[PDB]
Amino acid sequence: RQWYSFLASSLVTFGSGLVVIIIYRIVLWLCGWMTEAKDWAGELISGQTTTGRILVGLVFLLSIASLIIYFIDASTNTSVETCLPWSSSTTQQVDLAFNVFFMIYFFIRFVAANDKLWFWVELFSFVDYFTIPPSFVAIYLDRNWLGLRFLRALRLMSIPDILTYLNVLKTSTLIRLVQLVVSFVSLWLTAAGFLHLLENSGDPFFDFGNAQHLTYWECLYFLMVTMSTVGFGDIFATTVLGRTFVVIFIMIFIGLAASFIPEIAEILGKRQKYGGSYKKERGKRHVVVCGYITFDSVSNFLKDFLHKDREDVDVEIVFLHKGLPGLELEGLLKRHFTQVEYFWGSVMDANDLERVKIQEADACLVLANKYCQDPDQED
Amino acid sequence: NVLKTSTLIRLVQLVVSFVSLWLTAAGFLHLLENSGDPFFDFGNAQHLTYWECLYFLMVTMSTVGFGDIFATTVLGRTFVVIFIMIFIGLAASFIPEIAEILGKRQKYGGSYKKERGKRHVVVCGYITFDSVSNFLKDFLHKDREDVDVEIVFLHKGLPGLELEGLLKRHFTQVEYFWGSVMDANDLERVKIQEADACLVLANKYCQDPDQEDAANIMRVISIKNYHSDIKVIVQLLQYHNKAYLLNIPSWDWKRGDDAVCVAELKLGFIAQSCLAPGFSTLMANLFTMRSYKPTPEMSQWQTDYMRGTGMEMYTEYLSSAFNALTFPEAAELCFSKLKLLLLAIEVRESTLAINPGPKVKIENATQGFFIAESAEEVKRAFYYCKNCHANVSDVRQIKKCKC
Ligand SMILES: [Ca+2]
Repeated sequence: RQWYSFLASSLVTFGSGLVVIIIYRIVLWLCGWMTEAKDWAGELISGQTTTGRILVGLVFLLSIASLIIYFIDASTNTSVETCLPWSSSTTQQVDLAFNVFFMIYFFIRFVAANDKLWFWVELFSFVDYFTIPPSFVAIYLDRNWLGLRFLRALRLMSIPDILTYLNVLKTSTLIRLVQLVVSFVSLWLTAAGFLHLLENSGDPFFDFGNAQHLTYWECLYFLMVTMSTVGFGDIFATTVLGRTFVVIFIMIFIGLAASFIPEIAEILGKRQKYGGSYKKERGKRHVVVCGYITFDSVSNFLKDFLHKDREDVDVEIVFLHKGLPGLELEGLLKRHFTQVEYFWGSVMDANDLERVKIQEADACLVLANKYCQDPDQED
Repeated sequence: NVLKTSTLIRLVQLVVSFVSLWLTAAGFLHLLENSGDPFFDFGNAQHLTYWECLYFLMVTMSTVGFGDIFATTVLGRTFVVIFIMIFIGLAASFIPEIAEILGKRQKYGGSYKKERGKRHVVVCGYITFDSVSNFLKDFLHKDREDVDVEIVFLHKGLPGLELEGLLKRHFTQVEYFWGSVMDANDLERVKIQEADACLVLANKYCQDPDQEDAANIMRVISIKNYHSDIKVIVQLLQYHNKAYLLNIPSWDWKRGDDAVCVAELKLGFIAQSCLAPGFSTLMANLFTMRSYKPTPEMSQWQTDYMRGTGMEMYTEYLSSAFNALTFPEAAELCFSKLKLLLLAIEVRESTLAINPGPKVKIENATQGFFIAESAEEVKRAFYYCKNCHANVSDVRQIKKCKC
């Protein structure tokens, strides 16, 4: 019966503030509470100042704390709605303590985003519009509803902002990945919450009689087997709204087959295989070999350098080259791995010269591409 | 003729030819299952809704195939087998190609909004993470005066991830817009008439310096063509091209326009170093903002050098206490009491005098040129109230006196 009281509280919050913004714009169009506040809120929400930095990291951490309470709510009980006396459960109190802090942070933003129609419609404002009012209805009404509280899982997309404002993610590929991962974990968790709501509520067209009691975890599973286009149908949608949402969701997540899983596999595969350093034993000598390194040049070199007719000296050979070895060269290096090493790098870089311990090296050999396009450039 | 753009007609053609065919096939499958098969006197039949057929066709087009709904007439089935062979073929174009077209939009469209109190400068030409970071690091440096100028980038390309990160870190006083100073609409987007100055940066590592100069001369032409009175500061990679600019009918050196020529300056500095070895490293350090940062793990000579690199050139009005001093005793007074080195003065028409002799005396509101660790240091030469207040040796004490 009573559920619409929660959702209506969200809608009147959105609508009343929107109408206030419109009549304010219209009154101006007929016709420190100054730009200092806009700038002050700006830096805060941007981590210029240390206090801004603390506040923004703490908004991010409390967003996770509220999301975890939604997982505890979705894991426990059975129904999407129950008439719990408001004071009784500790989890419901401490979620309200996070909820008021998000409401405070909102206004702050409002100030930085300068009391504007476009701001009042930005995604994270809706996340709040739909979370803050229902938790306040739950103070007045001795009842609990899971009621779109999953939307907090969108605020987890602050991670790339937090890690770039605090500036720990240095590399372009690392920011990209983390942006891909977090924008995939959000949306996946978010859609599982929305499907869980639609199936467990049942359809309004059928007086909520047509309903299906999924857990949130079964919705996560169901969305992964449909995102991957496997589709076992052991779990499947049965409300008409649910179904719909699945039809819409498929059209979105076939579109998100551009980037995501293939592009993260690309970036995560582009790492450097032959990083790291040589370790010099006291007894062994070594020589560093660089310049033109290839399977034919290395095999012609090794075949003479380690030949059986040569004296029984125990020199290790350390290759240093600015590229990944080919399969046949990795095979050759594997066959000689007892006295041969290869490292990615260049003798043009003093860090790579330290990696190969060039000071302790007995000699350094520079090989040439005898079949180059211009002998003078190779020299 | 409402759909102007080639990409818009293409998309709308893709969308509508996907909504048709999908709706159409749902109707045909709905007919075949709900009629039943004619081979079996219509006894073999399955009562789907049209909406269940739409759903069933979407989960088979996407190749998900739950099989919660599935075809059971032999005609239905057939039609599903044919339909799969069609809609695997329509995986060429459709969903990936509409996602491409819908993704090709412009991220950094739109316009700057000018507040009355704030100044801004427009920056264009060679814009990249390294050039922008080298520019921002000096332009917003802590040792610089507490001016509140906003920086508006205008460039004909999408910023790289590291540049979007840099722009995000400075978003309180930095903006970026897609466009070119060759287009009068983009000059309006950035409100160039209200801009305090425009800076044109150069690709110093280009394939041909003369083509990079030709491109920058155009820009300067295009900016001045839009509004004459904009102060334009332009980077040139060859002196032989500077002339061209001098002819543009509105380059007015007296107004502020300037052309930093990296050739003229480079070779110049090096020349001075022939007459006084080392100078070029004196001056180059003097014209870049840098705070001193002592550390462990650094030699005595490096700490002395580093302290020196901390100093930069600044300019400030001399206080009333300097009135009628000769320049040499004013400079002595700055070094001894203020802990500032005074090189030169603006002499009132306007001219600049370097180390002028005893013949020259400080007039009221004379602007001096100083070497100091920061703008906060040089303000002592403005607040200094003579023997009325300033008689205590911790220079830090100097602050704005009562009269
Ligand atoms: Ca300094």
